[PDB]
Amino acid sequence: GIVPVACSDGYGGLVTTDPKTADPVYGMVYNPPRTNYPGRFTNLLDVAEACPTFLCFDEGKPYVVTRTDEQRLLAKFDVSLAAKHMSNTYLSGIAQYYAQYSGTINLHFMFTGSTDSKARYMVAYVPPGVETPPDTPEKAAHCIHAEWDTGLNSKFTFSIPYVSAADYAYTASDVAETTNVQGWVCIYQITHGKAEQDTLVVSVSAGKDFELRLPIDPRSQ
Amino acid sequence: GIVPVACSDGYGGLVTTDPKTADPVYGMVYNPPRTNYPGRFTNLLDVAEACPTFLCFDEGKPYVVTRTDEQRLLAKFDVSLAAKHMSNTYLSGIAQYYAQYSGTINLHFMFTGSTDSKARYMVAYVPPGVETPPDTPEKAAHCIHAEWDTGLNSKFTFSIPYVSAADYAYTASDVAETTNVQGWVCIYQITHGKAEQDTLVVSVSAGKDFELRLPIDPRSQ
Amino acid sequence: TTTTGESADPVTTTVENYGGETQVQRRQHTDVTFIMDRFVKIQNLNPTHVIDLMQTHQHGLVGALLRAATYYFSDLEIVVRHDGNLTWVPNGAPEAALSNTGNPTAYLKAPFTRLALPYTAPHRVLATVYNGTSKYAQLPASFNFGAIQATTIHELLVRMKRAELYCPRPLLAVEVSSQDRHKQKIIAPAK
Amino acid sequence: TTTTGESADPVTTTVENYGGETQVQRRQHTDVTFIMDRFVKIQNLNPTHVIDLMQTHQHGLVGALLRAATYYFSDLEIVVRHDGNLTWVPNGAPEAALSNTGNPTAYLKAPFTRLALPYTAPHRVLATVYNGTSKYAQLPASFNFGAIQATTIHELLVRMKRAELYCPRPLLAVEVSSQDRHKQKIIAPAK
Amino acid sequence: DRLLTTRNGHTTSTTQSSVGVTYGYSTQEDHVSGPNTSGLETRVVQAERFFKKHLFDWTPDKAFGHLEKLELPTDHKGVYGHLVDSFAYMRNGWDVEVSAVGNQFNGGCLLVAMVPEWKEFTPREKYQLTLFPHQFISPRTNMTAHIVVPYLGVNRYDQYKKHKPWTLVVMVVSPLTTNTVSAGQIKVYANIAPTHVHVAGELPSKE
Repeated sequence: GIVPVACSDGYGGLVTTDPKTADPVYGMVYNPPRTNYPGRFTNLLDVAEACPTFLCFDEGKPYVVTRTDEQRLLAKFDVSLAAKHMSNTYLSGIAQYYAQYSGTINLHFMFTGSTDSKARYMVAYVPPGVETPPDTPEKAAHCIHAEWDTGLNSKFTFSIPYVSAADYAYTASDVAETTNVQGWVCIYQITHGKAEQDTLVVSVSAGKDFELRLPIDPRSQ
Repeated sequence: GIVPVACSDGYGGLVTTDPKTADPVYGMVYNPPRTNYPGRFTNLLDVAEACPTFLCFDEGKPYVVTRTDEQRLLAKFDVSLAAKHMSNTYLSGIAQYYAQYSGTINLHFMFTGSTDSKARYMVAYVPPGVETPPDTPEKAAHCIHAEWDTGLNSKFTFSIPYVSAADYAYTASDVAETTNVQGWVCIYQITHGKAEQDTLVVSVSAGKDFELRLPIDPRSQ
Repeated sequence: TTTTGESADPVTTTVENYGGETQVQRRQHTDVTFIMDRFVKIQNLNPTHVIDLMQTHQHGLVGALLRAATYYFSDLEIVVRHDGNLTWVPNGAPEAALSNTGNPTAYLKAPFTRLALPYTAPHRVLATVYNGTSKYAQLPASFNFGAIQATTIHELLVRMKRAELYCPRPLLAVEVSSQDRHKQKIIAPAK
Repeated sequence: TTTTGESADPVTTTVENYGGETQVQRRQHTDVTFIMDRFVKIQNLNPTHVIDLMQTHQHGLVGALLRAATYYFSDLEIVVRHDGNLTWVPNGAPEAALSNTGNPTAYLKAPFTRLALPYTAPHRVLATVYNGTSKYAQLPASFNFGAIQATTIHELLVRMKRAELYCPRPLLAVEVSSQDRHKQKIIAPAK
Repeated sequence: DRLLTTRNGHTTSTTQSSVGVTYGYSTQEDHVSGPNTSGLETRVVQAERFFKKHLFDWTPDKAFGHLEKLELPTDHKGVYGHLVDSFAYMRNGWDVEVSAVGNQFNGGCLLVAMVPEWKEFTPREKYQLTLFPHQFISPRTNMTAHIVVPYLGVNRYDQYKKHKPWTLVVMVVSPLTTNTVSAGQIKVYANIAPTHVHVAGELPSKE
């Protein structure tokens, strides 16, 4: 006699993401060597961590600038990988293919002004719960924030913290909801000296614990 | 050559309750931690044992009361999880999903009267075999019974014993038959003193050896 | 036993009190993981459907038991009878994604498709009742197991795997008019 | 952290700086081999077809990720829905060979054919962009995984096995008009 | 012995008709620091103290099933309430004391329960409210109920503006009875203390 088997209903169909392998038909193929080929990356986030890309502000400029020396809200944007200001970044490029994330997102600020121009800036993380963002450094001071001088070192990095009710947040956005909008980031200029035409270039990268979760194919094809 | 197999007729179909698992298609998913989340229950009967729920008497009251100080049958009900008086209890809620049971069912009596009101009650288990239940404490005394005073302690618990010919009883009822009606429980007031408007709240829970047997889906859907 | 009822401390009296003897109990059937581990129907279907265990019938074996808990967690298995190919996307995905093969897509194979899916919500556990809003009654939109889409979805069956229930809630039997018992036709041999 | 931005040395500041605490990260999903390991469609088909991963959609999960690298290497799996028998020939073979059974030929068996193919190019790695010519814009003709031929090819799916990517390149999300966010319908329970 | 003194911060409550304390669903608190707050949460002990609310007047007319509820947190005019306005996220448990003073010559019985995720109960579901953490207040025995519950929900931290996990519920089980010597009605009051108060996500000032 032979082995009895029950060909089971509901099993067997092809699933584009299944964990099995096909049957081979052309054996004994040896490839040209590619040992130590340069620039290899094995995880998208290793790249997203080390290579910050630029934010997009008014008229598509990767920077902000103000002609007045008074306090001003230079820019505000939503803490969403779906944000308009993030739309040209590599981080957002990667994130559109995952349903959820959690973790630190790092902002980088680089001053490009002349030796004779000085400024003092502030960056704040405004969590959800307030109707609109603070329009002044005074009101925003009560939030998690950092202030800095322009000097010998042109770059300043700040971590936007992951603070939410759920353990993960959606990468996409839909309408003002708790799972898809995690507050705002506000960048202010406290004041400046002779920096009317000088700019602050802003870029973003992934933090030490930034994480993307569930693979998706949502682009219109 | 390859392995010969006999795809067997009568096997393979899907059975809603089969003991196998489907084939996976989306791997590597790590969940948010939920260690030590509170109020977990792993067996329905752990809950049914610790949380008694109320019986339902005339006009849907979870209690009985009498205005006369004489002996009276305050209430009688069928020892059936299908009984009218049990219809709002959690025990009956659970039992409707199992074909059979066996074991102890516990009744709880709580006196709510004022300090100046006293009473003496009796509870009896009348097994099947008599045409109708005893209408007086005297006649019911010959059964398995308990009597008690109202005092410092407001609650009294009594176990309705499982006594039947078969080892299991049906949870549902059909018509007077040996497998679906296991007698009555009769609650009497022997007498009372100034307890005309005072009540005896009754609730029920599962006993140490209460057991429910065969899973069913009998509700109209 | 006599106890102070008001405290609400559990009291489990025994047959021994009046000379009886307690009898050994086997409770495998009432075990939560076991009892929830079976296929149950979902009634309101559409070619695009979001998997929501609250779609289970309120008086069904699983439907009612699930409702009798406040919080729960579990993995899942589904059986779908569909025309065309079936695509599933995880919790949080744009509805637009159901149109693409890159997401788990199962090519039609009679008589239907049976799949094993992981819990994908962003919460540590889910709820059957939620007193409040998720937007800046119904349950929050994030309480789901993803969505499926095919040309036509004729049948859906769901099965809860590794189920965990917390915080039990009321569970009801049918109400009884008679005042003695609820009677119904129990199966019995013909003739 | 404050640093000299011009050098371009990587700077990864942390929540700790202002009293926070870094949280454990699992990145299996973003892993290159894993994320590329899934079936994706090829749209422009003909009864005689040369396998060219650049035929993948530019905004598809695999298509876009592949484009976001300069050089790559991988083995392959294909799923073909065809009429008649399917013949495959390796990189470098004369088109005329697709007519002969001596080459790997799969006899029709519903609903389709799934095969495992080896990388067969004469180069150590392939490219998604090539600045120059291969003849004595498009990519050199040698950047392919062989060719397939049947009477009619209705569907083709490709799957990258053992993928290795090098030299990353720009990867874009959809552009946003609103100036606040890109909003779209995220899946949510009916009713 | 039936004498109990409860302390929360710089506030105390002593009762000589105590039936003990009932712990619901747990005797402790899950990690108050998880990945969702990235270590930025902090504890505010100045909010962990008693505040008061009148629940209702228990009168003879109110029949079985009569139900009164108080969703928590409620409007708090103190430190705890300011927290709700100053921080995007919070979490805390509850130490609840409910009193119903009449005299020993009154009869009747109230059910005091703490319910997670409130939703209106049907008349039949009321026969099962004992599935929730509870105690009873019956004049012949006690004037006080005392329940202690931990924080819970699908989220490790909450936005109380938008969600109220716990709801205090008082239900008449057997109507108040009165005689020549008893009280006529009984006013029921709650004495509540938030426990293990943690906040995260400081908000900007409104001006």
